[PDB]
Amino acid sequence: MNTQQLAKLRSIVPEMRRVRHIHFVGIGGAGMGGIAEVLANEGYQISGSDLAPNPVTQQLMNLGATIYFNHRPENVRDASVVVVSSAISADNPEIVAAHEARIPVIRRAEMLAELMRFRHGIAIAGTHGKTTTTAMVSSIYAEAGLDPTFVNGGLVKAAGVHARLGHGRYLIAEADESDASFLHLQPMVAIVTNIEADHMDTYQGDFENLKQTFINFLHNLPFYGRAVMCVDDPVIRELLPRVGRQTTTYGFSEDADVRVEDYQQIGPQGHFTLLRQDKEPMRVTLNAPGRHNALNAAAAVAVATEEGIDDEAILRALESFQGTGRRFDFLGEFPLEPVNGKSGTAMLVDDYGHHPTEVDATIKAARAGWPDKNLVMLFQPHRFTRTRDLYDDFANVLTQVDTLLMLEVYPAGEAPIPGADSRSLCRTDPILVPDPARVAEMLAPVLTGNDLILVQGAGNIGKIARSLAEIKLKPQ
Amino acid sequence: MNTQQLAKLRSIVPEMRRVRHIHFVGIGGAGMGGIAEVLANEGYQISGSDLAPNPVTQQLMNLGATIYFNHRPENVRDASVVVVSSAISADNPEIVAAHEARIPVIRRAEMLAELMRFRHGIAIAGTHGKTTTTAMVSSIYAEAGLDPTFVNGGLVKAAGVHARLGHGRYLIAEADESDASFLHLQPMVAIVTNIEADHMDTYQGDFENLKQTFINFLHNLPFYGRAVMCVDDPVIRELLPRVGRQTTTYGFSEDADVRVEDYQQIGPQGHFTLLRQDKEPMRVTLNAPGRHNALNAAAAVAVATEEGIDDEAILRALESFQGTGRRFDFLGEFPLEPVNGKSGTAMLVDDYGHHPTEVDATIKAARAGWPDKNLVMLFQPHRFTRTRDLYDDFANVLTQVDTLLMLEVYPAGEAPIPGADSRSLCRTIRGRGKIDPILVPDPARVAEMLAPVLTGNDLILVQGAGNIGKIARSLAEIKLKPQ
Ligand SMILES: [Mg+2]
Ligand SMILES: [Mg+2]
Repeated sequence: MNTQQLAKLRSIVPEMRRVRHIHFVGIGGAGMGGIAEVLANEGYQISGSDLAPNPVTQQLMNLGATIYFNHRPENVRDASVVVVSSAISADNPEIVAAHEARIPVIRRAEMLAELMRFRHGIAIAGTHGKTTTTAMVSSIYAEAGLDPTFVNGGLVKAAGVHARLGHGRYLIAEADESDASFLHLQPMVAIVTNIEADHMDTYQGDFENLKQTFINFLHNLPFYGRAVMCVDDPVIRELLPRVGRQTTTYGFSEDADVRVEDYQQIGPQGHFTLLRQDKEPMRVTLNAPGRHNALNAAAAVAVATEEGIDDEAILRALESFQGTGRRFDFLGEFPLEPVNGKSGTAMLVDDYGHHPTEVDATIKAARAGWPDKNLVMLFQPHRFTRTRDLYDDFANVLTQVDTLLMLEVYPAGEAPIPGADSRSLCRTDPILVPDPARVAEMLAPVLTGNDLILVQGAGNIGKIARSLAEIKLKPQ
Repeated sequence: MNTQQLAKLRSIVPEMRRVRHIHFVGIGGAGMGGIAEVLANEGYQISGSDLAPNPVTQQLMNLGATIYFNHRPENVRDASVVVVSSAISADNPEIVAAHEARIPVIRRAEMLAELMRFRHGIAIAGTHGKTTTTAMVSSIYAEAGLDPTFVNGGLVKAAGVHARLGHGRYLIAEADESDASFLHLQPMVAIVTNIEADHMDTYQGDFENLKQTFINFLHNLPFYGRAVMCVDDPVIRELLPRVGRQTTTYGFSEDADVRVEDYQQIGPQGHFTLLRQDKEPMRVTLNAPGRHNALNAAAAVAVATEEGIDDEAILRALESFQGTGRRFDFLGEFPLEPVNGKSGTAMLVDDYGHHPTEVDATIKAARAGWPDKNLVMLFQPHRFTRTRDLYDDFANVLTQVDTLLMLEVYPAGEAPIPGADSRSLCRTIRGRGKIDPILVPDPARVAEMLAPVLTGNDLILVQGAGNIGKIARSLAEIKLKPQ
């Protein structure tokens, strides 16, 4: 923001004393660039280092951040503070130089917590749906004219950014449990969408540790804080009594404080009713598919109602919600002519979902709203570390499609565990794909006339997804 | 605050959603009344309970608070939240009633931490000297026109209150380690005056757990926060590398960032020089006696200059500093003619000091500012546990006065412990052969015992925490009249 706008912000949100320059080790890592963007527009000097340039680093350069594409001691020269992502190891030369220079070195969530200090924090937590729900909450608050600052793990499509500084007092942020780092956050209101077995390497195989961590998180709320929680989830339902804070539940369940019902999906949209205490029933048109996003919308409405945001504003925001990057992201509809040679249309939907539940929810959402269609899926499983523990669930879920293609397990490190391979899975109709450069060629002999291709998983399948959109499916 | 004042404040410090009514179990003491007063002026509904009325409860009534003089389940009705002092047992009827009604119950520090949440918190922690230092810090900030809200453990004389709500974003508060509750606080700046063995029960008798607790407290500071710590304290000097936050040190030590030099005490006033980085030596006149108060002042100055407060304001505040209730508190100088016939006077000074170090500091201050007076002390030990643990130290410092009178131990909830009596201690002191202590078994017969030992040029120190406070005030109004 310009110097006059910033001065106005400073009368409500103070600067961090003596913090001139902030350096980010891994600035294009998950959630790093977003904080950096907010800090750039608050007027701090921003620098960062990453090995892999991307759209995020590109955005950061435009905002005036000096970005380095290597790791060397000089990169932290002059920094007030160094912020490291979870990906960065203790040996990294930038960390080592920071300690030698006695420059404070902090985790991503510590810095996020400082953004929350003199703001009204709304932390969106849970195993799945965090990104979407966070986006829905910031959509509502923006529509209400409250101009919130938000930090999202995904690209908020209506805003073209992962994160944005607002002139408001509000902070709306996705809260990461994957490394227990969300325990740094001190919000006014917290959402817990669900709790499921994922990122277990940080809780050492004990699911009871994960439940406790979520409880500890919710215990960060002030005595008058509010937890907004999905009662449909059986683990949340049993954890309720251990929550020492005011709680408003949501879900399809009959006892839920905010209750969903009359749900039906018509194409890309969902139509349902929301029952709230002291309110006339609310008929909702949601610009998002699947009853999982209905739950996501209910959470957001629960928060907005507690804020006392006008209902029309809630309804306009949800009706025109533009989604997030790679979350059931519809890229286009393409003629089956310069590819295959038939007649009709094949659809392209991009999704980040990497956990059986996410994947299942995508199939469930494709089937409803587009019932007379051929379900084709390109699926890149994420980490051997993950594919082993959920071997059973992956096979049981992925089989629900029509035809299916699979890529080789994205490593991100973690040496290949034999038997956790893609080849192992695509036997337990499936068809493997080894060549990443030739994907439209693999896809050609399996496209009918009325199709919906579904590109699934995290990894680099996102780069292979945009390509398959660039070429309009022309196998070259 | 009036309606519009409050609306302004609410642009920076929001109200706590859905908290209408705040009830205080033990509203009369601690820094409990102070919090109630701040919250009263923020326009919340305030209620509280305590066993005896006092000036604190009067003020709160005048501010529109409902105060009950008892502990019954009814006292808690319609409360959004119940706040309890460390002086309240967990089975107090009001606490049990509150849990029964599903009303959130929180400790004093948790509520203090809520006051600090959206403010720029400055916490003054340490074993001794907290009340004085936080008063000194709030004087400098008030002087500088920063209008801080503050919550002190003692009455701030210049203000006439323990605590005041200001329009600024600053919160200046005394932090309590005695029950480890200061871990709730999330300050921007933290002073640690000193770390010494007291309240050792809550630290399982282990002095290492106390040190670690201070370290954990300091770690509540954000990466850009500051620790202001007294380096003259060997335990503090030892802990420095474990802190992990920007820290500036102070003290008479050579390696101190804010160094005190050239200390002379003249009567009730301290004179000394403060050395700070990229700053000319500062020549301070402090309106407080003793080396210990020059250190407290240095702590306050370190914070103020970090804040970038104008040096002239710093010096104005230090020079006109009015002190705090029961902290080397001058109550008057009375003629001896109508008390024991004799000619001349006896000065009366009230002091809260309950720990040997504190008692020693009061003695040293009396000595240096009035060397030729006959130093008389009325002392009352606080608790038996403390008396047991620090026995030899009590004997060492208490024998430094010319005349010692001693009341029975004020148990403050504790059961008697054999060997840790006032009479135990009096035998020990007697054995040292310098003074012959007089027991005062009836707390109302004080002026009776006091008259005979007054000579004509005396300074009476009334010394100890609570109970003896009443006696000090009685001696002032009767003007020492031996009846
Ligand atoms: Mg995850
Ligand atoms: Mg104490």
